[PDB]
Amino acid sequence: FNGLTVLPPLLTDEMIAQYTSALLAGTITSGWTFGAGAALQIPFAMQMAYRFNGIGVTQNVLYENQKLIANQFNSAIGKIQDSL
Amino acid sequence: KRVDFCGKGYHLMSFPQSAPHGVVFLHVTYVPAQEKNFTTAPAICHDGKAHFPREGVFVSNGTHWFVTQRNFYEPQIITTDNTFVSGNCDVVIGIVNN
Amino acid sequence: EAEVQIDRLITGRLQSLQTYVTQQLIRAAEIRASANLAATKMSECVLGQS
Ligand SMILES: *[C@@H]1O[C@H](CO)[C@@H](O[C@@H]2O[C@H](CO)[C@@H](O)[C@H](O)[C@H]2NC(C)=O)[C@H](O)[C@H]1NC(C)=O
Ligand SMILES: *[C@@H]1O[C@H](CO)[C@@H](O[C@@H]2O[C@H](CO)[C@@H](O)[C@H](O)[C@H]2NC(C)=O)[C@H](O)[C@H]1NC(C)=O
Ligand SMILES: *[C@@H]1O[C@H](CO)[C@@H](O[C@@H]2O[C@H](CO)[C@@H](O)[C@H](O)[C@H]2NC(C)=O)[C@H](O)[C@H]1NC(C)=O
Ligand SMILES: *[C@@H]1O[C@H](CO)[C@@H](O[C@@H]2O[C@H](CO)[C@@H](O)[C@H](O)[C@H]2NC(C)=O)[C@H](O)[C@H]1NC(C)=O
Repeated sequence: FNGLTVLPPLLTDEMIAQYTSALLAGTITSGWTFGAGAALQIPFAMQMAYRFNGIGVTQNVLYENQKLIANQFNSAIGKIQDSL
Repeated sequence: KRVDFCGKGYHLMSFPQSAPHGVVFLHVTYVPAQEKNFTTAPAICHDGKAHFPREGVFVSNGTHWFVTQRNFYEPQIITTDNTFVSGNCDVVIGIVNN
Repeated sequence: EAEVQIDRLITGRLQSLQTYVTQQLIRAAEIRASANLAATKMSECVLGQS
């Protein structure tokens, strides 16, 4: 100490992690509805179908290619686990 | 169109107002409430074919099946005019007879 | 002479402190702008679909 000090931050790691977990749960199990009013229970498959319909691809593609999409997502998360 | 840019929730319009050294905006917002519960299904099987909704989602209170919009509840009788067929439902998960 | 030396040290240290404060202000403004952009992005395409 030579006349200077470092003030501790108001927010700690624990509450930040809790907020991130809350946002993740809201964006997985509810969708985008909880960002406006109150959260809703919607299965993940229909949220995927709506997100695909948003960009221009008919929802039939998702329901006819569920297993391949799941495997591709698992491989992607597995490789991004080691990428960094 | 972007969510939570101006106003909270779905946005409708805005009004500007002057200030001594700034501007004041009044956003009109749309917010739903009074939720309910329902039993849903992703696809409908009929005569060995798969039927999908043109726009909306399938709902059922326990005895009958209806199609409604995403943000409001106005059930309508399911017909061939608001659905389209694509292949046969053998690999679709969650099919229900109707 | 002691007061002259003390005044020289005082003005030098004051100049150094002013330079440090200015640099800190510039960096703080830049970080604030970057974090505002990050918050806008998070509120845009983490809650819904862009
Ligand atoms: C839809 O169903 C859910 C599941 O039962 C209801 O949530 C429960 O509501 C009761 C009534 O207040 C609570 O005592 C339970 O604790 C709730 N369960 C959970 C897991 O939170 C929900 O209320 C139903 N929707 C409506 C409009 O009644
Ligand atoms: C589910 O909703 C349907 C549609 O309203 C109900 O079917 C009708 O129910 C009324 C009684 O509320 C009867 O008078 C009608 O004859 C029924 N059929 C039609 C075509 O209108 C059905 O009863 C509801 N089921 C449950 C469990 O609530
Ligand atoms: C939705 O979840 C329920 C609960 O896990 C599933 O019911 C299970 O179905 C499998 C076979 O389909 C059975 O082996 C389990 O015993 C059932 N669970 C219970 C608690 O009875 C249901 O299949 C799921 N629906 C879909 C479409 O996946
Ligand atoms: C939905 O309808 C199909 C078509 O009839 C049913 O599949 C038949 O079910 C009967 C009785 O269980 C069997 O004897 C037949 O072999 C089945 N196949 C065919 C081609 O007729 C099916 O059981 C019904 N229910 C569900 C949940 O799919």
